Amino acid sequence: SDRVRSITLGNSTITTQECANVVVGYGVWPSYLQDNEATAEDQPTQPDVATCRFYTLDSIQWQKESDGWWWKFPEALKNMGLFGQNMEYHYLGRSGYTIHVQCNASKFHQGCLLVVCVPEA
Amino acid sequence: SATIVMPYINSVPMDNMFRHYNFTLMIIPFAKLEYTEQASNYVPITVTVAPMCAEYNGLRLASHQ
Amino acid sequence: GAQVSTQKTTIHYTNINYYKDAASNSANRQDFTSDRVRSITLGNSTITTQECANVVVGYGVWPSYLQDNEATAEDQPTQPDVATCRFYTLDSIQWQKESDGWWWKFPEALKNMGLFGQNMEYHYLGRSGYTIHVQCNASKFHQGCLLVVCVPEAEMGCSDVEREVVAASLSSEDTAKSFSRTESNGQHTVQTVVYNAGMGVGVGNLTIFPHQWINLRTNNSATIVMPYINSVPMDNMFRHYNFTLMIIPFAKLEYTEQASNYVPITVTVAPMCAEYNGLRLASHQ
Amino acid sequence: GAQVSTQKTTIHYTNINYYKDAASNSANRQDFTSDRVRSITLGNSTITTQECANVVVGYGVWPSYLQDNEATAEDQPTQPDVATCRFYTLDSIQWQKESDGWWWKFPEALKNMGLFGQNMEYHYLGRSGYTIHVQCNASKFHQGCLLVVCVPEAEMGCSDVEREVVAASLSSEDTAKSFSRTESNGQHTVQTVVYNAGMGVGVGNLTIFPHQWINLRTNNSATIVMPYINSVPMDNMFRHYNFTLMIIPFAKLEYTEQASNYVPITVTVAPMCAEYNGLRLASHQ
Amino acid sequence: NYHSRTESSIENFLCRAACVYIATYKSAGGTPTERYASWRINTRQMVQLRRKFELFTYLRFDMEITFVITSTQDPGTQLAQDMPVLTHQIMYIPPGGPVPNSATDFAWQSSTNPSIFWTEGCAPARMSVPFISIGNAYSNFYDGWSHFTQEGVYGFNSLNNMGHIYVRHVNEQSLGVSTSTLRVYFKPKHVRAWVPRPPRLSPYVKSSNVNFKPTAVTTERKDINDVGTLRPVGY
Amino acid sequence: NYHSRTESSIENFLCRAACVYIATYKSAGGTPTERYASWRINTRQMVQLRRKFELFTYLRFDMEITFVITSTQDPGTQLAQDMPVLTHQIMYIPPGGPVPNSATDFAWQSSTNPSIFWTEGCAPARMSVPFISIGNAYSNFYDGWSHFTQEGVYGFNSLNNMGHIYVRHVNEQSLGVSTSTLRVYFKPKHVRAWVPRPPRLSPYVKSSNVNFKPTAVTTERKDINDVGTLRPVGY
Amino acid sequence: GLPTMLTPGSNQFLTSDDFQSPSAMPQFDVTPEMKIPGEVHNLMEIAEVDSVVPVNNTKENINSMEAYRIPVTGGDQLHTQVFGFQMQPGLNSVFKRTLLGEILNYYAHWSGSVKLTFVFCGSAMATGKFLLAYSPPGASPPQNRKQAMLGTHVIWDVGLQSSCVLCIPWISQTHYRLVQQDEYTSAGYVTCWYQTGLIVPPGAPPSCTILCFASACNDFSVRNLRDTPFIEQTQLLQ
Amino acid sequence: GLPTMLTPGSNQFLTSDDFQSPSAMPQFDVTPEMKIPGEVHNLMEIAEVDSVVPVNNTKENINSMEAYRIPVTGGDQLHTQVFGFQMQPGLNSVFKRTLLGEILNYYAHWSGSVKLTFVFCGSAMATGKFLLAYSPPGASPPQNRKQAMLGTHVIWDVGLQSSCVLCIPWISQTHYRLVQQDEYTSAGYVTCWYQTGLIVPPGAPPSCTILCFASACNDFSVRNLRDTPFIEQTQLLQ
Ligand SMILES: CCCCCCCCCCCCC/C=C/[C@H](O)[C@H](N)CO
Ligand SMILES: CCCCCCCCCCCCC/C=C/[C@H](O)[C@H](N)CO
Repeated sequence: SDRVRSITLGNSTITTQECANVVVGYGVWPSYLQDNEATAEDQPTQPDVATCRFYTLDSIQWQKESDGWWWKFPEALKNMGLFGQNMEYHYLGRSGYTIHVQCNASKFHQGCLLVVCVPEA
Repeated sequence: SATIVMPYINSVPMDNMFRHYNFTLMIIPFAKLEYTEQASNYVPITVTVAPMCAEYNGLRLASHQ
Repeated sequence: GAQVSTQKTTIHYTNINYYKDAASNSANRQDFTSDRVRSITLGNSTITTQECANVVVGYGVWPSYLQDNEATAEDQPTQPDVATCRFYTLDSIQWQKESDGWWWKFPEALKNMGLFGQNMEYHYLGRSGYTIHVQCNASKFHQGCLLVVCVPEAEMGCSDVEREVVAASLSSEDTAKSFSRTESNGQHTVQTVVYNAGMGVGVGNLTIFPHQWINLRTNNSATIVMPYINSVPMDNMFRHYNFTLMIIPFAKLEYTEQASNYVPITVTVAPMCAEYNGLRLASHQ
Repeated sequence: GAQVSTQKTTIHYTNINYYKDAASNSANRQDFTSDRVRSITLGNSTITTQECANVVVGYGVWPSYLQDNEATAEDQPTQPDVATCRFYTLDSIQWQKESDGWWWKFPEALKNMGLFGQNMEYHYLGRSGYTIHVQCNASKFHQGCLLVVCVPEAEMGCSDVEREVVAASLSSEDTAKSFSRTESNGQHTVQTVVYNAGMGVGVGNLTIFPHQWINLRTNNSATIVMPYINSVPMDNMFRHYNFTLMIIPFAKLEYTEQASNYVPITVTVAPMCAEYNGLRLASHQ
Repeated sequence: NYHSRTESSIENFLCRAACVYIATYKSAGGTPTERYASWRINTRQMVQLRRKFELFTYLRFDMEITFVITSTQDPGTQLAQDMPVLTHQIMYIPPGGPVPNSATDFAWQSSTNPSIFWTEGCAPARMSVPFISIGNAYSNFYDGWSHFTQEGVYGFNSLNNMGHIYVRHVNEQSLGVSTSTLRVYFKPKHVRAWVPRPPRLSPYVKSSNVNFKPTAVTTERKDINDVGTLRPVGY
Repeated sequence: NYHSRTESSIENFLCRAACVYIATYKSAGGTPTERYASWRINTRQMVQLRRKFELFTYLRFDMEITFVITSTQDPGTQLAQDMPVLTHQIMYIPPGGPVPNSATDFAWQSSTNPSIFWTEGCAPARMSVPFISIGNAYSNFYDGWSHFTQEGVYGFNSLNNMGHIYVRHVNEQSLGVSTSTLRVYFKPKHVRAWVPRPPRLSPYVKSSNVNFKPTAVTTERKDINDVGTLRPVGY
Repeated sequence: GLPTMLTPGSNQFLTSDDFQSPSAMPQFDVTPEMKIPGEVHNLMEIAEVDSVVPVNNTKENINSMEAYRIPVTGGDQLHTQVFGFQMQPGLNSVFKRTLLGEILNYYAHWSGSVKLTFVFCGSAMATGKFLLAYSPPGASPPQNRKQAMLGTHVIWDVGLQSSCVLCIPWISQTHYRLVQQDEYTSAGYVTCWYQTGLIVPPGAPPSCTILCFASACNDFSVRNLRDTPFIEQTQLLQ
Repeated sequence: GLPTMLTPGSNQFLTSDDFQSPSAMPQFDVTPEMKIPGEVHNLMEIAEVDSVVPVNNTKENINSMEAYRIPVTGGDQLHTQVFGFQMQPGLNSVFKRTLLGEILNYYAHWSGSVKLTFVFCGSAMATGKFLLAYSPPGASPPQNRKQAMLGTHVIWDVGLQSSCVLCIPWISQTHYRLVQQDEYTSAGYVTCWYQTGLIVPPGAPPSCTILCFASACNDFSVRNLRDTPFIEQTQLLQ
């Protein structure tokens, strides 16, 4: 009925909002590591479809006296898809992330939330 | 909902993912959720991450575990 | 319309197509006339073959990618160029005097080695060309011969009639199945006689398939660059074997009393331009 | 004569017509490639729908007149543009929890309203397009859904086999016939089960006919601008029903304890460009 | 995206000859209704063609009618011993024409009617008929009565006025008795189809209206989230 | 060197019609499986064509199917005395279609199926079929299982999904009983052949896999240096 | 005269032919052409119109209307699977009497991308997120959300938008898959899992009903024609 | 209409014909073309690939693998004949199940030059010379080396090169010789004799094994087509 943007990455989409802002990291978009700043010896292939899907983790349950929750994402996707089947073999690794956290709302369910991706916590 | 497009932040350009955590999500409710008597009480929260432009180097026939 | 041509003996023939289908015309039936050695470095593991040795390039063609001109997939995730291209070495089979022969089944013989068994365990489709290199260390007093051949679609008959075959007996995990110089008596195993090569054909007639000889006089090793041969462009590697190696010694090895008697044979395959499609969060086993 | 063309795979076909009739040729089988709301003011009665709401324009076409290019009548008396174009409002059906569905038959459902039942009672022929607008007043705590559909030529089967139907049971005068969620046991009535929609088809497959949804979350009303669909250009309106509305709730309405329980549904049709022919001094009833 | 539709067209879905009627007529004296075989032209007799037509409300096509007339020998005594070939006559009757009461009637001359004589052992007889109706389209559904006072028949059985095909033998057969069966086939071409409509879920029970018994929507599976079988049917 | 090859081409080696099946079906009441005759479309039944196909791994061709349908008279009593010509009906069934249980069934209309009616005493019936498969080539050898967990059938019997040809009589035959035999012939044209492979030395034993008994390589001669005969067989 | 030779194929009655024939009504003019609206050209235009699919096709429910309404109860579940079905458009009970299936059942082979649009019929104040994932044939059906996340998926916010649509992609070994799909040429499972849990306020009813609409995307094709194994008859009905 | 006359040849079913026929699947598009490698054009390209010939085809040996290995014992012989066979590519036991023979057995007439390449599988240090001579039909088979020397021959030094090849020449009264060769249209005997005697040093095994590869030269042709008298059946195998 209404217009909503749909990020299609890999083969799994989402539907966020038309009016919602999307925070692009520390200003920069996630990009590859070019030959200008590489220190490796040989560079085997990186997949563009096999590890780009919107993997969904377990659903935490919000109650009244719920304190908070955290994750550690390079060691939180080790079982999902091939992202835990490429890094289990190769020595090095580099990936940017596109976290999308959602909770189904209603007009009589007041409350707030803060998400934050602290680096090197 | 909320969507953060985090970039790869590290000093070294490449490091192993099993002995290093690149960052950490923290979902902390600053204001507690207060419903009413005739309202739903099982509000869930999911996280739906997706690695963008994942690169790998140094193939070793290891199969870690 | 109103065509004129020639026939195989002026004399001509005027045939018209009276139908609106391309498969309703007649058959065509007419023609319109210290030392230098090369070192293959693929992935991060080299070999050393010979300067003088020929390398058989498959059925004429070099192994290449599957372009967008002949793709039927929906979305195409990445293919690695370093992670799965190394010269993986399999187990070393041991050549004796009365050794019959050995075979392999390569889409289900690399499932444990490297990431080639860690990409095809997840993705649905698969496509890879192979660069087999089989070697045995020679000496001047160790006469004997060898034949290698990469037969494609080597359907093998069962030992007992009106039976099927079992996957435990058709292929092995790390070992090469022997080729009994006699006849197997099994109820579910493979008919593994050596003078019929499993498929029932004459074992002298295995020379159509790309083949090379490892004659101990004038050759130390053999390298076959087999291309991906299949009707469908993409098929799963766990329920389909693309081809089959067959190492059958035509002349037995005859050493002398004061000579070595533990001559080994290794195979050192390497998948070239391995492509994958259909990532499903499966982790097969 | 002497035509050449292409076939679906140079290759061609030369077929000639040997007969003097257009229906004797072969089949062709070849292709040659406070807020703003809109207000419909029709006649002298307006509506207010929404700014954001879509309006389904029939089978693509807007309702228009019958020009002289496709008329088969003898003499053509006048058609009114103000007298029969008003948004006539029918009776208000009442939506409850276990309400099955409702239907109408519109050429014999406007016979009492205005002059539309005072022009077609005299003239022999008739032609009119319709501009149905069905509305129900919404609220944010009144979940439920609705489907409207203007099925054309909705031949309805009788309740008992080897019987016909009766005009008293097929249509009603001012009321909408219910759609029993079970099966009618009548000897002459209509087979009015709700999971077969009367015609015997699957009730999920009523979405070909111009349809709109009155989902209480994101829609307050629905407007279908149906065009005049008939084989013959002109036919009498008393022995022919042009189409049939069907309001079937797919999701039942579920309110709460302290909420309103008398949610109504009205239909507010309006004939567009109504033409008449064959004035006979009859005064039918 | 280079997988365009050719065999999904309105022609190739409807340019296939379906069997419409099965007649049976003998060739002996006595019971004169057994000598000939009449048929009012419906498409509603056989189901295999009826469901293809009842996807669209209106239609307009030219047709190709064909007949595979085969015959047997009836049991009993006084059989032929030897028998020449026996020819059949297929006569169309327009709406409002005189019909024959029996065989060897006065009205079997067919001066205006398009009769066709067919010999056994040949190709099946074939003819083309154009779009023949008073209306502009062959309406498959007529939600309306016959009379203006809302009585008479109801349904599609008011604009199906296409007359009858009356078939007979044209040999006397002095010795024996032998039946024959007529199988009419309709292959509509130049087809145009207006106002599509859903397929009939319920089975057909009549050739006069849209009577039906209230059937289920689909078949039943196990649960809401039943995925069928996870492994094959063995073990 | 002016002895080039024309009859060694891939066309003329494979553009010859070989017999593929031998059916037999009666025309009497009782035992309804004897009235019709079904056949799943293989090429692996007859050997004379099978060895020509199993020189190449993959193939791609258009075909010309022909049938020499001949019939006899069954012994016993109540024979015909006299008998008109009897016509046969050959119906193709696609993979996933409804098959007839017996003769005079409801499903013998064949609205979508490409049936063909043939009369005796004429030329044999003929049709052309294109390259019809889901794959890109008719694979003669499929070294692989059906299921991804390596169970089910093994061999070429997983991509041979070509449906069946079901043949029947279309005369009632009130008096007598008479069988008929169907002989299907395949003549592939526009043939392309990929990846050649050796001929089968062992004899064929099955039409499901490549089962075989271990046979000798060639026949035996006398010695290593046997030149056969030095003079003729006389003296 | 002309010395022709009768080839094989003479005096036959192949049904799917295209031959000329003499006319039985010669010089018969027709009624002139009229523009009835809705002149369909190809049959696949009926398979581009959405038709509700009976997702809750349980044994008791199929007879009733409540076979089209899929339950989405509100509470803390986070494991319950709202629905799952093999995406076989021809044989599967879910899609066979739907419009896409009925045209498809006529044609033997199917190639294209199906689109399922799941509307939410619920109170305006309700808000929730659901993950609908097409898992390709691979190995075993998804049984927990973590298994479903790997396969292609869309997160739908019920509150932000009703009617989220998933265009199930065409990933297949062969160009065409038979409508009567076998283990070979089969299609992957499709499943939907709770992401946050429906949050319905006190004033609205907790339960809600979600319905499924299935129509082929533009790139859909059929390859053969066959009898429909859905309708039958016994005698000449009179 | 056109007054044709049906010539003799009407209503027949000649098998090796080329006639048109109406299509049973009209307007049926195909799967697009793919480039599978190894697209053979003519059948004789299989008869240009070498296939080992069972030269030691003795009764006990044929069942065993040891029918392809021809013995070349080392010692002073100078009279022993390593092998001899009539060069009949179709009937001869030696060449009939070889690839050249199997394609040839399908075709009735054979014309061309056969090539036999004899590889030596032996210790690197071994050295010897062998005279392989094609004696044309003439009179009687060669029985001593002096008899063989007159006929066309090649002296092969085993030590200098393994794999010496003899292209047996085409010398014949007729352009084509029937595969089932009779005394007329027959072919000459081929034989191999020791020239110097194999000299194998103390460290290597005295015995060695020589194998024979047979493939037609470029100028080979076939003339007719016939049933293969090698494969048969009894009933419709099921
Ligand atoms: C060759 C002799 C027989 C000629 C028969 C006359 C032509 C056949 C009548 C054409 C049938 C028209 C198609 C269907 C007409 C009606 O609309 C349908 N029955 C609707 O019920
Ligand atoms: C005219 C009515 C009958 C029409 C029959 C349909 C066409 C016949 C099927 C074509 C057969 C294709 C050639 C062989 C297919 C498989 O690859 C082989 N059987 C391999 O076993």
